[PDB]
Amino acid sequence: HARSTGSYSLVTQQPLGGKAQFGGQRFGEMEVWALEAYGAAYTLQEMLTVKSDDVNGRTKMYKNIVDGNHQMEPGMPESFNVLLKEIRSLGINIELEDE
Amino acid sequence: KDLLKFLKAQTKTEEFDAIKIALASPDMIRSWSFGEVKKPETINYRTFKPERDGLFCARIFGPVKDYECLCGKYKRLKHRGVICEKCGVEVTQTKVRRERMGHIELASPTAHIWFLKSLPSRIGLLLDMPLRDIERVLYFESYVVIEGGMTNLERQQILTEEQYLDALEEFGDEFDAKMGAEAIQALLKSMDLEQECEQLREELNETNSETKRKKLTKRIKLLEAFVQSGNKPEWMILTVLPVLPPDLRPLVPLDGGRFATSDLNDLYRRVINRNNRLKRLLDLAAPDIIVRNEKRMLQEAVDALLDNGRRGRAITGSNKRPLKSLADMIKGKQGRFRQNKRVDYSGRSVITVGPYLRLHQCGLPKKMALELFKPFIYGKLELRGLATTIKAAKKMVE
Amino acid sequence: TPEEKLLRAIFGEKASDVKDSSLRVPNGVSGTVIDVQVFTRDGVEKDKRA
Amino acid sequence: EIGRTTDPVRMYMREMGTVELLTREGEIDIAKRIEDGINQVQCSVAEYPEAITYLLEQYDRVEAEEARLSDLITGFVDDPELAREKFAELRAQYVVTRDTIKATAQEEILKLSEVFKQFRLVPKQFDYLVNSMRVMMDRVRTQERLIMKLCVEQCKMPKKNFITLFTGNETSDTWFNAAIAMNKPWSEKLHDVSEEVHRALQKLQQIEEETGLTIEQVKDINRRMSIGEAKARRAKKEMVEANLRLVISIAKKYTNRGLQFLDLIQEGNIGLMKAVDKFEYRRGYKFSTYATWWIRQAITRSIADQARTIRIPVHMIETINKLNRISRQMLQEMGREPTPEELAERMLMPEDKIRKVLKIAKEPISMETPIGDDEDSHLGDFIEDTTLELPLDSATTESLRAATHDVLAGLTAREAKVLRMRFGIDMNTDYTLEEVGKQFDVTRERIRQIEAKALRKLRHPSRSEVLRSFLD
Amino acid sequence: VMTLFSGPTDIYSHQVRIVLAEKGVSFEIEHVEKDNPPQDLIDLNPNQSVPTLVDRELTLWESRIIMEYLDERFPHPPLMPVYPVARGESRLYMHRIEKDWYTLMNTIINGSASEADAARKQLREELLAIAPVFGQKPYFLSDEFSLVDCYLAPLLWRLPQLGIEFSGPGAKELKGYMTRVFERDSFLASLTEAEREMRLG
Amino acid sequence: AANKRSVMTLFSGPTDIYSHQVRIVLAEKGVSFEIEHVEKDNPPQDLIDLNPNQSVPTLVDRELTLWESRIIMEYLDERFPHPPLMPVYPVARGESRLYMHRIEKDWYTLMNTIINGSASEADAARKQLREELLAIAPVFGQKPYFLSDEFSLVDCYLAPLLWRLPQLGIEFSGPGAKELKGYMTRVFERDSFLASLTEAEREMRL
Ligand SMILES: [Zn+2]
Repeated sequence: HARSTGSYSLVTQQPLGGKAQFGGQRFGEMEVWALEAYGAAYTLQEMLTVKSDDVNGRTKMYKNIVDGNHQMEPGMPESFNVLLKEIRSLGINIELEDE
Repeated sequence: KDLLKFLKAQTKTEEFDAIKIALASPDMIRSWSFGEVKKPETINYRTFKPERDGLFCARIFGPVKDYECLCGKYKRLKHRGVICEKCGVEVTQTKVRRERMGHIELASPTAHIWFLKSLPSRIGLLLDMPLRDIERVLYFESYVVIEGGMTNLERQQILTEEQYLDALEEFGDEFDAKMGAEAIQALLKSMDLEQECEQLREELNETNSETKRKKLTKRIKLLEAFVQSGNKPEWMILTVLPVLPPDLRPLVPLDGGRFATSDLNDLYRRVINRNNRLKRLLDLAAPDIIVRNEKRMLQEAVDALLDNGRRGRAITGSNKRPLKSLADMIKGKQGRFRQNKRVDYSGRSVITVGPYLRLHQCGLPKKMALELFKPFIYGKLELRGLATTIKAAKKMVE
Repeated sequence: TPEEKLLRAIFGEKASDVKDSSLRVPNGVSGTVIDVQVFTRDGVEKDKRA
Repeated sequence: EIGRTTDPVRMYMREMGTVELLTREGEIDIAKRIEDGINQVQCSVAEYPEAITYLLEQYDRVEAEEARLSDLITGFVDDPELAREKFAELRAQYVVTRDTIKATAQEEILKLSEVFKQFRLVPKQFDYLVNSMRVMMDRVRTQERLIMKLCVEQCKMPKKNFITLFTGNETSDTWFNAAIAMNKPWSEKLHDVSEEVHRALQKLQQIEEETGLTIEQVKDINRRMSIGEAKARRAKKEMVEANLRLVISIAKKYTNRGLQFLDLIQEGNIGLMKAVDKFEYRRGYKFSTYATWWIRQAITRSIADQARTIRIPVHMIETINKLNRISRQMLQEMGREPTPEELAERMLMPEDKIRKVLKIAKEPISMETPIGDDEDSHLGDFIEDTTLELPLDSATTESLRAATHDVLAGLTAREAKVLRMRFGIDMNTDYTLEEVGKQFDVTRERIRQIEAKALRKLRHPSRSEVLRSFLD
Repeated sequence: VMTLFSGPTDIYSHQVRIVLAEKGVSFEIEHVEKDNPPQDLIDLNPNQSVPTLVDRELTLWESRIIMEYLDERFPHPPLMPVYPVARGESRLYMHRIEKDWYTLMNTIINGSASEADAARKQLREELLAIAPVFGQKPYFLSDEFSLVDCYLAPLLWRLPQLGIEFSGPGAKELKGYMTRVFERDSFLASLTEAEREMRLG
Repeated sequence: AANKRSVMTLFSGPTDIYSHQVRIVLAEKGVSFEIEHVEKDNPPQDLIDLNPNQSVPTLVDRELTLWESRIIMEYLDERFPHPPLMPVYPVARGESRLYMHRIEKDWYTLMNTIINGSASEADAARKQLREELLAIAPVFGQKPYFLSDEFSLVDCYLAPLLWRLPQLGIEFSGPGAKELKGYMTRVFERDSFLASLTEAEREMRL
């Protein structure tokens, strides 16, 4: 298989295979410890912010790419904003500071 | 005037640090929500638009179609911020249906099953109460005293059903015995973390016992957290339970007629129904054998929502597997719910040998590389002029 | 949209009353169509191929 | 005895059956106790001369249509066919029963309603009479919580002294002189504050006129009535606790319909709590053969209300349950199976409603049902979402603004602004033709022309070679 | 969540209340002391000037913005013209009364008893200026009540406490106004216990 | 008479900013208007007869004059639509009617007080003015204008009161002027401003 852009899951906006275009590969937990071993930290940031999960941070990295401007504005993933709505729905009160 | 400098930054908390976490007071859980979900029903069954005030509302969690009211009276691009007077939908993007919250208003308090059954019972060791007695009060099986005064009763004597009844005939005032989950919200509410804070800063010194003065300093270290932190004690007894947004627990329609609900719409319907009845028995004025069985039955359904499984395991209906509550969604699959993630621009195939290559190059079949590098190829075919527009470069690569 | 709504008036592209959702062969495959079968709900007419 | 039991059904029975069953003659003993209970109430409103104040307007407007016979009467005890002979027999004593005090001051006002015992009321407006004098107590009672505080925390007096001379009466000028004359700092202090003690209790002086009787009788007009209700509250409870063992024997036939067991035997209680409400023993039939209807009435009205996720109405579950009661009776006879059309013959549906009643009852598949092989997967990992748009579908609309900002820029000045205002191009909402005529200061049917012939210019080729490229 | 830091007395706070209770907004008011709410509103209001609206994201301090926002966002019933010709009439007619009359009533209350007469009668002759015109429409230059009369209903209601009234003329075609607008539920269910003892209605 | 045509009538002021604030939006919509730089002591006749409140400016279009800094530049933005000057969402719209109220009541009094104030107030106001206008420095990095992509009316309330910067004796001072001073290179030379500027108000640019 091979996939450059396709469907996206429902609750968490990552990819999958259900639309004649299977999911991307599994960049599992074991394969992030092999990109922190090297110093590689720009490859790691795009591999879980633009290429997978951000919402309006990846419909720019597709319009930068088609113009020959390889450069990305990351934004915060959509699989962390669901982890704040799933904790506030308990008693707990998670937020973020300002600085 | 940093105010105008504030709002530029106030709506811009993308540069941050120090995720801060703490308890949530009922005056704040009432301040995330946009309305009070107050019925059990989800959609209309005939025209699948969602009902009003139900779980899947549109006056509460926003609209359904992007930039368009629900009835069908405000579609144009002229009105794009107004709220429809017929059905009070705010005409904005349907993305906002994904980050608003509701809230149910409980008709009687109920203990937070995390702070009541996590092994060191944070309700227990804040009161110095044996957990087997708190749990004998949250089922309405045994009275408990509050504000004894001048009689033969402490502040936390567990009067059984008779001993109180063999006690209230002698006094009517100076004495107050409650029962149930609305009692532990009275023990906490009047306890003070400073009188018994320093007063235990002396009681530990007198106590000479390697076991006593070892856990004695464990309690006083918990009292010493509920003060500087800024969390009152009585916020561990819920009074308004907030509801997740209606796109993180979808009701998407499958292909063919069936729907594929998440397992929370089977649990929220079970709290709003039982809570909705208990609002009624207090108006119909039933005896205290039923309503006293109601609260005991509600409180088993707010604690089957937080962490379902530390009880009778309220298995799903219409099926024979246990439902999946909120705290069974963050819990370990061996990897975190969030990131530690699938990934675009990938592939896979059967490796082979190719012993003519240099050390620093691998093969890559034409049929794959033409599919990962697609958005780059679109750059050339519109840069070298070989395609007028991008829609006419997608038909040259196909 | 507004921009494209000028693109229609310029050429007269008659808008679609019906959307196309036919069944096209999955990518990367090629083979003679050796057999076809048609099932119909009892109560709807059979077209000529049926 | 609390052997670490957890589930409530263990805890329900553990306290339910401590009570004892009731013999038949016991049940008649209780209803005969309630039946005196309300008579302590309704006969304790005849003591209220304003009892017909809400109804004197009804029969003074029933014919004139402000009160209907279905909200006040049901047929007297022991329309114009019935109303004009009983209410008409109160048009004589209506105002004539105060000729004494307009002494026998309380016989006639009693004799106005001393015969009221045979007047029949209806469940509609019985509440207001309890709702009327109820708030009169908070219009007289909690206000009285200021008199004490005015004397205890406001004048240093105790509170349990002046009440002997003033309370109950609630109107006289006792502490004007009674608690003033004690030669104390506070007794002399009463005149110092001797206005808000009597001006606060002025609106209650309306109350005694509000019912026309003094405050003493007003006290016994409602306080005696409170015992009548509470004479029955404890009365009804003894029956809801006695037959409470019955609902469990009725609510086990429905133990699997999507509802928990314990949400079932709690819906029957609200049923049974109504059966004993309207119970009537004079007809002889035992309590069980009447409480078995109102009980089972509820658990089949709740199941059609909170059993489904996508709720279907109550008038339709009768139709679904007929399609299975009848597609199951045609299954033995016919033997094979039932078609989609023989139901149309067997039942009497229009041959398509049976085809719309079949696309309803199916419940939702839970989004966590583990798909085949029980791998580390669920159903919720395979249902993609369609609200989003293809980033090529959003890279064209971003590209289209290139052309229509460039192609449309290769126009003239006055003939391109209106071309941009006649559509929503690069602006807010679009506009009407002569709606723009007030914009270019020349109102005429030229505005239908400048756009007209100009957009022909963009229609020609090589001004559309880049614009045409978007249409397939 | 839509709060309001209304004054219990001042005509400005009575202005906004007519707009809220007209449109049907589910609001909740937090009173001020006399015309001074707490010092706990300086954080969401550096001016500390009532009225002030707060609905989950917004802060607004003026009768202009607070009263027109509720019109441009809660559409019906509408309290303005439709075409741009007449808004400038209404949008400017309400600039007259908020400049001539309102600050005129300062000395009648905030000015000594000398100048109370200086404002009293010189304004009364204006009070019957548009008085004959009420034989044109029912309301103030409108056949259906609108934002322009929103500055009069809380203005007329403050007459007997202020002091100037109707006597002979000035009440013939004028008093029909207040007997027609003072009964609408909006101005009915907007009256407060403090603003009510300025008359017998 | 004055409104006898379908044309406007603007008894503008040659130095008073109400004219120069209006004329920007007045001419930014491409409309044929009439300029009459006139004085307070002696304006033209029509500016005093049909103008029963006698302010500056004063716009008159076939029905009546419209006198205000707000009622005017609102009447044009609601009747001559394109291009647009104010947003669509009523949430972020009336707040755009709030900065205009936090300028006419915040940075106007610092102009009149410097016109009729004592020797220290002229720098005291210039104290509360000059540093305060540096307290709003980082705004411009995010948005190319005053917290709004499009050129909107809230920007037009600044530039006429940023064109009189040194004309009443002001000059910047401190770190970060390159963010705001460079910003003035983005607004001070626009067609809406260039063709609209009154040459009388220009000579205090050298
Ligand atoms: Zn609607």
